[PDB]
Amino acid sequence: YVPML
Amino acid sequence: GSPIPHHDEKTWNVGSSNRNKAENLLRGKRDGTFLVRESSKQGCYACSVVVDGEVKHCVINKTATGYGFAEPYNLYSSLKELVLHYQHTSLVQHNDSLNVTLAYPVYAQQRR
Repeated sequence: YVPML
Repeated sequence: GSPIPHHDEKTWNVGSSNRNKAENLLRGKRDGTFLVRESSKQGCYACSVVVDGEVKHCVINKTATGYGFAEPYNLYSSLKELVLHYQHTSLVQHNDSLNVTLAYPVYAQQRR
């Protein structure tokens, strides 16, 4: 799960 | 005048129950591919996007408020809008190893 803007 | 395939939510919406599957589908597409699936979350989503060739799973929303890509803004009860924004916006603003966007529909639909 990568954090996005 | 170009009818983008993203306008449809099925172009990339895979529904739910496709983590290693939606990932197995991305494994091969070109950098910029993306797919929106679900999971055991409380109603959030995860967009499996291909970055640099290595597909990864990311989250779209967190708390009930909308379908942004990490921050709650505006409203809209659909992801077609979120995916559309990042469709042309870079996703590196959060990670210098991302620089990816929803430019390619995981399932696309330019055929029939």
